Amino acid sequence: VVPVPREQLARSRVLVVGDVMLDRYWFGNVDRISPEAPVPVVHVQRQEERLGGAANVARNAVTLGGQAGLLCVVGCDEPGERIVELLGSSGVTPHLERDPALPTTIKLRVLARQQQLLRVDFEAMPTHEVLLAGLARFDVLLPQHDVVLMSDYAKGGLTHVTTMIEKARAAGKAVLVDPKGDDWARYRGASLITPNRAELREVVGQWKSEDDLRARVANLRAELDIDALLLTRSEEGMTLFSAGGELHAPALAREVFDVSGAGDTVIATVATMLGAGVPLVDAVVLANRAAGIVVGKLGTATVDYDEL
Amino acid sequence: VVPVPREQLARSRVLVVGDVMLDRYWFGNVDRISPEAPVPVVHVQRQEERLGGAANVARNAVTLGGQAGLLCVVGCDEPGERIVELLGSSGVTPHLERDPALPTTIKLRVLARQQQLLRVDFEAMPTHEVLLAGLARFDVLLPQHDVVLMSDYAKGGLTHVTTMIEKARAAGKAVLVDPKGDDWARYRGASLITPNRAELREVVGQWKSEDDLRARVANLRAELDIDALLLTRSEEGMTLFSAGGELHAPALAREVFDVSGAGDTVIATVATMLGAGVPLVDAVVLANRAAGIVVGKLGTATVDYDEL
Ligand SMILES: COc1cccc(OC)c1-c1cnnc(NCc2nc3cc(OCC(=O)O)ccc3s2)n1
Ligand SMILES: COc1cccc(OC)c1-c1cnnc(NCc2nc3cc(OCC(=O)O)ccc3s2)n1
Ligand SMILES: O=P(O)(O)OC[C@@H](O)[C@H]1O[C@@H](O)[C@@H](O)[C@@H](O)[C@@H]1O
Ligand SMILES: O=P(O)(O)OC[C@@H](O)[C@H]1O[C@@H](O)[C@@H](O)[C@@H](O)[C@@H]1O
Ligand SMILES: [Cl-]
Ligand SMILES: [Cl-]
Ligand SMILES: [K+]
Ligand SMILES: [K+]
Repeated sequence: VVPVPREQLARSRVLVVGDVMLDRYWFGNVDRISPEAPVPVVHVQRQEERLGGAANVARNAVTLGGQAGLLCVVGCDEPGERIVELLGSSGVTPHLERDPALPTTIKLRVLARQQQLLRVDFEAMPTHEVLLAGLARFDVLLPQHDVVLMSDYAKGGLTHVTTMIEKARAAGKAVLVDPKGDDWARYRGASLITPNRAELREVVGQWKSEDDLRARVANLRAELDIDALLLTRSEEGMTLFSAGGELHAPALAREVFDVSGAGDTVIATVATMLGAGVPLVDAVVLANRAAGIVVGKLGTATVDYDEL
Repeated sequence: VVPVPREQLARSRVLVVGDVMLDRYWFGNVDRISPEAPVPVVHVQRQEERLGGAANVARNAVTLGGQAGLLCVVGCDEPGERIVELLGSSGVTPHLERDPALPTTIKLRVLARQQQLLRVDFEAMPTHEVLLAGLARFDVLLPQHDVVLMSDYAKGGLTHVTTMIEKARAAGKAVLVDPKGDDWARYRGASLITPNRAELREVVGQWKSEDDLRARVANLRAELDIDALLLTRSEEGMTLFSAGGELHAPALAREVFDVSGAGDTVIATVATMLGAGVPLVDAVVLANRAAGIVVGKLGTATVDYDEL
């Protein structure tokens, strides 16, 4: 893949819509058992914060050189404020609905001696009113972006994904979907869906060969009006199933240290590349190179254009 | 014990000096295992906050009808701000040194299905400068209180306890010490020390009888210039060892649900009573009645005057 001039990537406009998250990590020591319960006491010494979910997708898009808008819902709380701050220092243009009744989604990991003891989650469902308000922002934002990205984590932020996909594909805007759950009918009309092996199994069942997989993916795309499917297979790399044929990029990384934000980085890379008007085939290749860097990296991460 | 007119309790001035804490409780559900580690994911649904440590001691003093000042150190953070707020709504007169480099001590319990999975602690040592600043406040506050209470949790807030005890006993002010650790020489000159069975063992060793205990306590008080010792014995009640004789109050509560703030409530009750100019013997009795209520109570709690 030849270089795409930074001036060209800079004109790539990606609208990220989905479930925003704040990844928080508490590192501490465990020297004793609680006096109230047969459980450890963690004396926390340091904290670590990363943008998660759609936010990480969006920030991955800007580090490559592209532009990213973020349409999502947050609460009126400190994690929500932290996300705003982190979005600001990461060049992501925010478009945030605020639900005071909603807790900002935050994934808190607790660690000691370099292992997790627990994960603590705060999350809920945005109100009916708030979601319809975001849908209005979508109509306004849609003409201002070359490509739309749907980052789904089943947190409620994509309840109106179907209508959003229709509006965008009518506008000639390419639509990418990072899926969650098995009910995929909601994703119909998408230009590209990006599941991993586990996610695809719940929809179509276990394949018995590459042919069996190739056939199931083919059925899945016709019955769901989806143009292409990018299957991420970890150790087996990733395989694109488009109408113009297939493409397989073997896993370039040998050592894998942490797999958070892997999927985020992949779909973000393709989107930014597609927004820059580059071929889906090259977009898929670069997405896999990016995925191989992000894996050999602790916590949710990002890649620059040169690293590719 | 005959009632002490509320007008008399209202004139009881207690200076609480020590380690302030914020008890925080996260209640949630556990439906799955983390994708990163063989550990639970807690989806937290509700939070609970109580004043802890010296703060709980101080708030126990005001609910009985007495007055309480709180001399302590907090950080410049949200738990520190919460303590200020909770102190305000609980009538405790604050005297707080602020160390921005210090994390406010907060004890965070995580629960699901009504059991603890982990306790997360944030705490550190106040700076040399800050502690000496508090010592100055002590000299100013000392003439304004009838009795001083030292609530020790080995968090650094009582590094200058020895000098404080000297200053107070010179001023004719009664001094009470809720101990922590085994190095008790620092507590010398105190009017009353209030350990439980476990705390006393590390200092003097296991007794073989009441006589063996009576003898060890006697030695401990002469070698340490301490007037009286209040030993809290859980199921065995509590026994006062003063120079004017002994007093034993059997445990009045049969069901024990949570033991947090038990020790806090006991020493706080005695102090407020002593501040109101009531006999140590009656003070000890009422402290045990209060302890029997506070045990049949979830989390750190308080008692009113009538409940006694
Ligand atoms: C997530 O990636 C890995 C995961 C495990 C082992 C691996 O190689 C030994 C990889 C790996 C290493 N180097 N490159 C690649 N690229 C192909 C990809 N496979 C996946 C699989 C993904 O799903 C993660 C999940 O299961 O949630 C997400 C992104 C990619 S990207 N994968
Ligand atoms: C903490 O109190 C109990 C603890 C366990 C069983 C109990 O009775 C069956 C009691 C209990 C019940 N009713 N009254 C009393 N009063 C005597 C006291 N014993 C202790 C013991 C304490 O130490 C707690 C600790 O070990 O940290 C603190 C306060 C008191 S007050 N104690
Ligand atoms: O477990 P659920 O709630 O489905 O997802 C949240 C986490 O598992 C992580 O997901 C990863 O992909 C990342 O996006 C990361 O930011 C996030 O914390
Ligand atoms: O365990 P360490 O750090 O020594 O004490 C903190 C806790 O154990 C609890 O102590 C109890 O008495 C109470 O004062 C309560 O507020 C506090 O959280
Ligand atoms: Cl970040
Ligand atoms: Cl409180
Ligand atoms: K990573
Ligand atoms: K209690």
